[PDB]
Amino acid sequence: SVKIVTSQSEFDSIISQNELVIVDFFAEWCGPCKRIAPFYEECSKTYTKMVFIKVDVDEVSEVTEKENITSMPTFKVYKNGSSVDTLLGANDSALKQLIEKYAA
Repeated sequence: SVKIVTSQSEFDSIISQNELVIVDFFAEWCGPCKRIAPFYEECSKTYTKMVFIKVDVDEVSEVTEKENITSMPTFKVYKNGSSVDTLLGANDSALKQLIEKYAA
């Protein structure tokens, strides 16, 4: 169950309250963006050791500035409340290997 956080601090909070956190910075008008969620959901079930959340750029622009979100869709894994890995474009297979690396 991917988590949807609409607050700026809530987003940052998730990042710091866990050892490993994977969050997909994505935006509401693309087919892939929504399309990557279904696979993301599967990944959240086996990878339940890693915390999965979703944060849009429109509702929380401040979030974009926090990680300087430049290329979307962007999938970044956070370790110890910080950056660790970056994935360009939302692919089920690309994330499979990315999420698998820390989450397996």
